[PDB]
Amino acid sequence: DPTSERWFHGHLSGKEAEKLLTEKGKHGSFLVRESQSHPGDFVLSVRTKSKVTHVMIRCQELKYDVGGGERFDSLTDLVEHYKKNPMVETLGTVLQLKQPLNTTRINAAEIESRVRELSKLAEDKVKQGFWEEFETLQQQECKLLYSRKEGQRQENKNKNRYKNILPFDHTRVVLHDGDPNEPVSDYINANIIMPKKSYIATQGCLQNTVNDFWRMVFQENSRVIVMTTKEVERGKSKCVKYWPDEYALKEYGVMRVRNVKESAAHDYTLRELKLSKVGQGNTERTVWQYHFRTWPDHGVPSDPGGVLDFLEEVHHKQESIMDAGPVVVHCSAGIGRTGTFIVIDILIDIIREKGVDCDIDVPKTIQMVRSQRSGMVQTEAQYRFIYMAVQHYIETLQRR
Repeated sequence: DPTSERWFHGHLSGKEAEKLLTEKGKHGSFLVRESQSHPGDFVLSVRTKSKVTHVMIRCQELKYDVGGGERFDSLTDLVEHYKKNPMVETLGTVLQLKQPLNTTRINAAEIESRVRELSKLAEDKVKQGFWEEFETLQQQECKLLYSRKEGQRQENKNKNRYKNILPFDHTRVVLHDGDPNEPVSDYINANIIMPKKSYIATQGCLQNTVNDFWRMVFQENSRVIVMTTKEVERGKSKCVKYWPDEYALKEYGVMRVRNVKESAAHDYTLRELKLSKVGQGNTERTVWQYHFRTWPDHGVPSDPGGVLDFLEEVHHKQESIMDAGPVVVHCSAGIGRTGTFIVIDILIDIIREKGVDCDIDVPKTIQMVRSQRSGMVQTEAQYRFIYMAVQHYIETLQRR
């Protein structure tokens, strides 16, 4: 632990660093690494005909220098030196050290250190570190423009709650058996999310898509639904009730749904729904609806403790059913709260398998999720909550 700054990536291979600079960085981006060839020493990787240069740094008696010149007492002073006194590469390219490439990989057991550092003001020091990580993603969202022609069709205009929140065509959920009396019948504002596990992120049902929604649940073999919104939030409707009252039977087109039993918790309510198709016998599936009804709209839940307990119940219910389809998650647009909960669940699965000493990367996981649905995780508050969720989960595993 020579420095605390995030431009120190620790153990990172030279070959691997050439990718992070070429993809997540611009001209003049730099980063320091642990030397793979010479233990104890370090490497300074700078991007610049986009090239990556590897400047090797020596560590003699805790003194740093690049082969020759004045020797520094700390590695952070060395970086500041060659930022105002640039070096010249052998290919005539001057190494302009403009912006650092802050790291995003963190050892799960060492997450508290990253949260405590992201809370410091990041350099002129107008916002915290969480803000800079969150804008690094919103900036890299431009290199993420896939086609969305199916969502923009005239036939599907009334099937989308928001005109500019549409599903990608290469991950869209395509409905097969539909109604020939419809210009288009295979479209629902939803996407399949894959890191074993897969999720379905969809919008809150409109009045004219309740029937389509259940045609997706039945088609996809889904047995668990996670609703993360109330029916109404401050006068505005965020999701029409697509399930029937308890002990009631409602028919949604070719589909049949019965609310057998409900279980109430302070943060959520569990509804046991039996889903069948009209006229077809022994097609009845039990769909579990977990309705989280204490999540504010653009805010975050009160404590990560209630969300993680809720989160674990979804996990156990999924594995208790044999060969259950993807888990259907939806808020109102299926973007902010939906992504936050999916992003958390993906990370917890990484921890369930590898343990507390694994490498987590929340931006890399969010960006990997955003390539499958537009702009998952909406606000910065939700972004900080993901860390606060993992940290609270790591702490519980460390006790006992």
